[PDB]
Amino acid sequence: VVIGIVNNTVYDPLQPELD
Amino acid sequence: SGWTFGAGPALQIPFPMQMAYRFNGIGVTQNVLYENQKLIANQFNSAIG
Ligand SMILES: *[C@@H]1O[C@H](CO)[C@@H](O)[C@H](O)[C@H]1NC(C)=O
Ligand SMILES: *[C@@H]1O[C@H](CO)[C@@H](O)[C@H](O)[C@H]1NC(C)=O
Repeated sequence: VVIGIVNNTVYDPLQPELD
Repeated sequence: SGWTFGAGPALQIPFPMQMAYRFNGIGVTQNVLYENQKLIANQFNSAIG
């Protein structure tokens, strides 16, 4: 429903620490 | 520019993002405007008419 949105990646403060 | 033209140098900013700013300034989250943008636009146009 959001117009003008672009695809990108977000960081997670839990995945690198758990893995 | 929004409100920056009255407090210093003018800064360009899209009008939907300015509306999201003004909605977040009163307590309403920006998602209701970023999702139901067409409805708000139609209501504003009907009010102006
Ligand atoms: C971006 O601007 C162009 C030119 O005004 C317009 O044709 C297009 O619909 C705009 N796109 C969005 C997502 O507002
Ligand atoms: C974003 O990703 C989806 C799925 O990969 C794709 O359908 C869409 O065209 C992409 N949009 C952009 C901004 O490139």
